[PDB]
Amino acid sequence: PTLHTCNKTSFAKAFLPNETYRQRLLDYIAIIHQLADHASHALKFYILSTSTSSFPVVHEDTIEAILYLLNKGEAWHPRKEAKKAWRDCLLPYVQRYCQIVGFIHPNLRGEQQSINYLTVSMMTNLKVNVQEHFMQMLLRYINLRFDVKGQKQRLPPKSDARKAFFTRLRYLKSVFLFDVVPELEFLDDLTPLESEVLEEIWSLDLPFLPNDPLAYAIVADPMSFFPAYCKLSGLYEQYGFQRFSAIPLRRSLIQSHVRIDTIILYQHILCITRRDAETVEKDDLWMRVCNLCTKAFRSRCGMHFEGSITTDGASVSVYLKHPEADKYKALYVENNLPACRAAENVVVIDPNKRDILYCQDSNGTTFRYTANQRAVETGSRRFAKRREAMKEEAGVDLIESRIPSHKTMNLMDFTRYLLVRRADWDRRKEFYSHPAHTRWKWHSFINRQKSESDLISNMRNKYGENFTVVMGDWSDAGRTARFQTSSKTKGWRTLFKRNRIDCFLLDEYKTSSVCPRCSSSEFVEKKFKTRPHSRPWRRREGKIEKVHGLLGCTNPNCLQQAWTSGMRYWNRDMLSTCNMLLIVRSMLDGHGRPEVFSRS
DNA sequence: CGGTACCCGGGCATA
DNA sequence: TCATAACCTATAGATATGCCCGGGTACCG
RNA sequence: UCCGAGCCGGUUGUCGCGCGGUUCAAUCCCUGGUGCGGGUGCUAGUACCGGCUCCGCACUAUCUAUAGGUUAUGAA
DNA sequence: AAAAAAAAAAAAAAAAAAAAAAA
DNA sequence: TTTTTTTTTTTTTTTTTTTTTTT
Ligand SMILES: [Mg+2]
Ligand SMILES: [Mg+2]
Ligand SMILES: [Zn+2]
Repeated sequence: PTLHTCNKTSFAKAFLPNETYRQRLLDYIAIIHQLADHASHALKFYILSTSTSSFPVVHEDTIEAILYLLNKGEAWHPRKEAKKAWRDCLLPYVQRYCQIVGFIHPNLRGEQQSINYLTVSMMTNLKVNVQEHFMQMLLRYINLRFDVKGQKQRLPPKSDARKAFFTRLRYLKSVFLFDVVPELEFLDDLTPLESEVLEEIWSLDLPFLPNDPLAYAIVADPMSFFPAYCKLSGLYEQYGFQRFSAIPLRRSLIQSHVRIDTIILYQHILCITRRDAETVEKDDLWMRVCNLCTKAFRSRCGMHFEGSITTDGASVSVYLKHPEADKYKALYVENNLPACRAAENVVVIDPNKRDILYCQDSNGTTFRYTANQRAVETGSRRFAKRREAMKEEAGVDLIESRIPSHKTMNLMDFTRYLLVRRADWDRRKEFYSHPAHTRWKWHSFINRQKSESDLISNMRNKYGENFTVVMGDWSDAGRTARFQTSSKTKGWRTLFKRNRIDCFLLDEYKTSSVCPRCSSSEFVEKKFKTRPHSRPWRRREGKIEKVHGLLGCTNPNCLQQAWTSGMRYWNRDMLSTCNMLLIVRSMLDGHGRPEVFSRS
């Protein structure tokens, strides 16, 4: 819910021009960054070591113990019985990890706050990674082992004879996923390939709630599947499949944002005793370090700054906390017709890859937001070219290209990764210490914010200050197709919500396959024009590209005798938007979706 | 040389 | 197949108070 | 491995058109926007403003880390 | 006899709903 | 009653076979 919000600002503006305080901030975050970096690797190192006998039950204490051992080492003297047990178990491995990596204990004082944030954040990473991807990888494992891609090509489609494999797969999947209890009558008929897959999944020992499906169990207790997820990665490595990061690692050497709260502020920045700070208000204590009078720290929507920020030496994120905090199908236009009628103007958007947004209204005013426009305004490609050139000058590209894979689940393989990373850590650390790397992150945010701000401003001047957006439901969220490039599809819904612009979803079925002029898909033609490939590397290779954004209608009524082409050309994005307006117009009038676009 | 008593501050627990 | 940036998308969490005890100091016998 | 947008045509609501022409906009420094006031600045006239630009008042804009897919570079 | 350009057809990847035969 | 698979939808790309033309 709307209980927290953030306002990013630059390091110079956020903090007062005090050299001493600023230097302490940079030094403190650097130490915390190192602890987080090695802690994540140390956690994986411990898991890969103890997995030979018994898989550890990773818990918040496990991550906390690793962080404390890296900082204090044997000097850490926890009083809780549970934490003490982890200290003894983990101490031998942390010392061994330090020797391999050469890390020296910072012995930082008053790190309790930093450890808690890192422990909670890192523990959250374990839950989310397993929660949202255990099913994905397991299903992918089944397909790769059976080579479903090979079977599809080898076995002709739409043939009753070959339907047995897909029907066979369902029975196999149910047994593997424990949806159906295995029985002798079926196991005897398993082919050797199927039998091998059965044993491998059984070795994973998937937790399974008898009263709920497997998917529900993952959501209910995702961490219970962590032992299986790590062991699943081993199968990928064994068979050469594309490995996945079972255990998250903070590999990046660039300055990562470190949360700084009131407790950390006085202990490290002001360097004053706890009693001295307790006698001063939290807001007053911050004013001696940060310029709270600036725009970022001002309250919004009843949310006030509560002495919690994250900084990385170039940008500062200011968090506003609501007092009511925890203290540590409906979006479719069909269900929102009354709102659309009262809307001053309705704009239909057809998302695409090159044309991220293609907007049209009843007046026919066309507006688009292209990927090239975003790249130039955002400067991502400009930064990418500069970043690549800078690496070549420093020679770091040759170093990073040969780093052993960190996704390996083998102790020996992971040890090589640490040794290689340690071998050139100094040179790469110096290269990444340059302000440019952090500035690009901050400059990218400014450029991205301005680019979106101009988009809204341009749209408002194009269609009006207040308008309703009916955006197509198409989106490749998290599943970008091969080739092409990443594009913003579902993020525009949030952006419109932020700008108080109503956003509604509309089905795109047959929106790009019906001619609006005649409302018929019988005479619509596609993929009829061909030209040399637009991609320069493909063009030199001699490959040819087929025009996709150009459509045409051969219906005689849409034709004119003067044309030698014989078809009324239509732009794909323009054609889709026009059809959407027809769909919206019919729905508003109460006639529902046109039968031509019906899925029926 | 021996034992009591007071205070500050660091460090650790906990929801 | 691997590594290093980025763009997007999804998840979870987004601080503070109380207590123990070690070191230093003072005091009398 | 390269890329901006708007407009006039070849076009007929036509194409990553390495088709022609035409107007601006950013390549560095920068948290963004809306409104309500107040004030050095340059482009015309002998009572009046589209502009870009910084001061105070309000409102508004959620990020960090990890992970999946993709892109660029360096390696197989 | 040989080679190059353009048209035609197909496949690949993720997912939405809708219709169907089988647990 | 309930369920997983196949078909038609967006977007964009990639891939192979064939004929016509030129040499
Ligand atoms: Mg569409
Ligand atoms: Mg489209
Ligand atoms: Zn038509």
